[PDB]
Amino acid sequence: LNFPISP
Amino acid sequence: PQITLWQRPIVTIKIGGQLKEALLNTGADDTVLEEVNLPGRWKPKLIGGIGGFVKVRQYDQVPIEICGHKVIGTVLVGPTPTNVIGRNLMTQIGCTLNF
Amino acid sequence: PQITLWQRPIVTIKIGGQLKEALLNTGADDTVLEEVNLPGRWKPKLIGGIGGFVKVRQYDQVPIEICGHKVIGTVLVGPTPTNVIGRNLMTQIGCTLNF
Repeated sequence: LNFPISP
Repeated sequence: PQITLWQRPIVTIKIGGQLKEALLNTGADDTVLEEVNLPGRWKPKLIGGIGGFVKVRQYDQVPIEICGHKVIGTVLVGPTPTNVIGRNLMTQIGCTLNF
Repeated sequence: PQITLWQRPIVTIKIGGQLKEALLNTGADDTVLEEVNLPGRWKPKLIGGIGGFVKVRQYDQVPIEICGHKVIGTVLVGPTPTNVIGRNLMTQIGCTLNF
């Protein structure tokens, strides 16, 4: 899969 | 340690008296883990933001061992497709990207 | 370079004759970039999978320069909340996690 984020 | 990236960087962690696996994720600001029962205080936090938000429990200053390094940091607890160690804990263990 | 993780690991890239910025994302298997017009052949690819799938164009063996390192790898092109360099290109540049 593919996983960035922003809180 | 030096971890090459041909495979997913999954490491062993110890959290809340349990052994778990999690993904070292430089794309994630925060650490999100599921199926952990942590003691002490928490507050709800809204994360994600695509399609809506996901509510998790924010526990501050949680002792956690990550690949043998005993550190402290915020851990968000709730449903997650994969257990994720985010930048907040990678800084604690002194983890850098090198090339 | 050695990149600490107190901030998001955003780097400059050169792709398809354009300068762009992207996030070095060890949690991502693939590289996904938006607003690039690449020459040569592509095929559709379904990615994600939460809430449905996103369709992107898969270009193989794309020359790309990442923080000064001229490499080759697959680039998926389509709308993405943030341009992401995934493990597939981090391996090419010899990027490791170290602690």
